Amino acid sequence: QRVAAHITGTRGRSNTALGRKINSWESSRSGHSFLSNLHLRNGELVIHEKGFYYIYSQTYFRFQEEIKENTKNDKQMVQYIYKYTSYPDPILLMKSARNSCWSKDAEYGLYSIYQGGIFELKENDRIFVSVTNEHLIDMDHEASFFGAFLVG
Amino acid sequence: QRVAAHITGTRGRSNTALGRKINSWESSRSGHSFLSNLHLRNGELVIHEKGFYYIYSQTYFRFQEEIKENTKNDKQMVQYIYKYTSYPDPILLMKSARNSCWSKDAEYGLYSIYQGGIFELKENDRIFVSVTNEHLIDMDHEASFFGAFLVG
Amino acid sequence: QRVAAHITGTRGRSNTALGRKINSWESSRSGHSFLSNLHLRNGELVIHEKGFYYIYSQTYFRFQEEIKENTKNDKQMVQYIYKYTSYPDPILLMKSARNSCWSKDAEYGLYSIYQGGIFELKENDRIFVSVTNEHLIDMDHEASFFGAFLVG
Amino acid sequence: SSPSEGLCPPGHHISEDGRDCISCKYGQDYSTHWNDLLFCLRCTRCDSGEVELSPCTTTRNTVCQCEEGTFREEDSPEMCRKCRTGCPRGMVKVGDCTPWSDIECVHKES
Amino acid sequence: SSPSEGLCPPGHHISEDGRDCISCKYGQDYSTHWNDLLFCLRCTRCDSGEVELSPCTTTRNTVCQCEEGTFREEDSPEMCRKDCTPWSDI
Amino acid sequence: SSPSEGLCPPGHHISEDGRDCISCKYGQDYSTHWNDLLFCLRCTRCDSGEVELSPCTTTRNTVCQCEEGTFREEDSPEMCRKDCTPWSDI
Ligand SMILES: [Zn+2]
Repeated sequence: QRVAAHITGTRGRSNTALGRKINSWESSRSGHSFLSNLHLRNGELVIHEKGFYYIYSQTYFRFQEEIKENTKNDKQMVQYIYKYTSYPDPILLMKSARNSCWSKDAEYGLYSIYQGGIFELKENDRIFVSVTNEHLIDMDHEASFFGAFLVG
Repeated sequence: QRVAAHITGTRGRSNTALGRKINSWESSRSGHSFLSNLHLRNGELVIHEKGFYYIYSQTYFRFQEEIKENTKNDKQMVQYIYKYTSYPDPILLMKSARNSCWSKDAEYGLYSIYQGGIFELKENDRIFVSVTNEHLIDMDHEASFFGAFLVG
Repeated sequence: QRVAAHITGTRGRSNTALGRKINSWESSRSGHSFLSNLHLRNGELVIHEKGFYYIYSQTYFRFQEEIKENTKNDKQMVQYIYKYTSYPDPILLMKSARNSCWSKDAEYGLYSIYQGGIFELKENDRIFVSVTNEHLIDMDHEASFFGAFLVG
Repeated sequence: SSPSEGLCPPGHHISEDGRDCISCKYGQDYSTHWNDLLFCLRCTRCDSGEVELSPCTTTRNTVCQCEEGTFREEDSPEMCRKCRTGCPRGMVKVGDCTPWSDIECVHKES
Repeated sequence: SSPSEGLCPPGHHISEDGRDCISCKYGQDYSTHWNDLLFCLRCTRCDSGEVELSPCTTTRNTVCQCEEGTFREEDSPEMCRKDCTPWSDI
Repeated sequence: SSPSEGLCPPGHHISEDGRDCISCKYGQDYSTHWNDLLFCLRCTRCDSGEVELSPCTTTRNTVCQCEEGTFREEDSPEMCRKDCTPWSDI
């Protein structure tokens, strides 16, 4: 009867609308993701039950950059959590942002971005995660994830 | 009977105690913030029922920084979450802090800050957020919010 | 009957497996940390009831750095949150990382790291936080904490 | 003025009783399609690095644009960046600075 | 060890049962006001780069101040940023 | 296969009704000890700054090493950084 979910970035386990919608999340039960009274459909969590939902997402920006010459290197990593209600356009719920180091000596960067919040969603609503610089995201099942659960 | 609340900054939608306390949060019901069995008073969420509460807040520090002269440009962006219980002074619950890049080459900075945690609160206790460098806070409703919910 | 818990760093108040496990949390009840239907043991919350658990933790990396001589200075501040279940090895649940500024003028660093996610856990499963550069952590209770609570 | 199929026309939103459509407040909020929203969507207020090329209306958000000399592109829609003064050595300014693009260089052909 | 109208004097805290006023150990906790806290507010501790300028009294937290050479400020009360004074740059 | 007293051998994972023991998908998942996991832990996928010393098997996990010239370390396990070897710096 619980209503919650946490689905992770596939790709494998770690070593031992603006932006671009992330559609590679898992959609099946695993040892690190589940969907209880919610389901994934094209990278979007589909709500079944109306109510207040704490929604969250973590996205790992990990790059081993090289200072490119005739170009700017400043990076804006931003994670957007959108919703699709009975209205044509996607409505932004929250965004969290970072900027890489401006040091010409930067050799690489690791920027995990997490954010979460509660929003009232109606049945059939749909929520998803979007991001800039997706070619820099590390989708290991532990680095990046997405979930939501009922509250009240 | 659900107990929870998410209230966002006001200033408009985004393009398509220590430190100063934030008191310009939405209050009323809208499509991105609500109050359920809680209420706001001077930017402070006020408890109606006693219990465990997950409390969080995102504050977005965004500035188009220019390396000054007769001054130091290093900034300490910090977000504090306090409570007012039956005691004369404010009691800190959590603090999250980041620092700006030290690179004289830095042109701008984006540092979204999120933090959450569970604390026991009593009826009529009041929780609020306060931050340093408030003149750097971006108060569009998806960038900075504040909320909490029951959990036992 | 509430199943939740929030435990902070010891050391005191603030001015008014990969990595290295953190066991110095406070196993008691205080004015900032509690344990409800769960318990700490060696710095590991031990699960009594089985179910989905939202698990979070914040770790404050603070340091007043000086560009040392015979060593590189780039820092990878990372926070891991593992679990021990009926299986010999520890299994990472989440991880979040940051890299110290690369600027040669970086006088210091403030990097609070917060992360969280829901995970299915069974009776006697155990979870703990582990981190890189533990000598750089600030265990004041408002700065570094760890907690988890049932959902459903 | 009237809900056509429990749906309201642009610029308006529906009431909680689903009986009456209500006008968004100009320069305040809007809605650019038919809908069932209990509240209209808030307008965007341009920041100090922006210019209000067009104001908020009851059926259209405000179009804020980067100031002259700054650009915002696909992987950086959060903050206007500055246009390069010149080009990397050996290229040619195949393009000039615009609100959604930085200058454009490429190498010497002939 | 008796609450004058529910509150307890500064340097103590109420009891679960709500009967006696227990005091706050030295340099470990306190209460600088008439309270009814079931616990006494833990004491702050200075860290390298900070010099204890005043004991954490059982009724007054400890006061820490930047070492010599570094200062604080209202917008940077988290770290001691390198005439100079303990609250201002040169 | 089947479990002996609630556990499945390496290279397998127990079924949901606890009656059977299903195998780890080679090159996909694994499990190196007797277990009762519902899902073979996912193999680590090597990355562009790393090399495969050994592939993934149903009981052994991939082995990724920092490339020639780069190295890792307890405190810096997230990224390979520039005598030197894959685990210590000059
Ligand atoms: Zn930097």
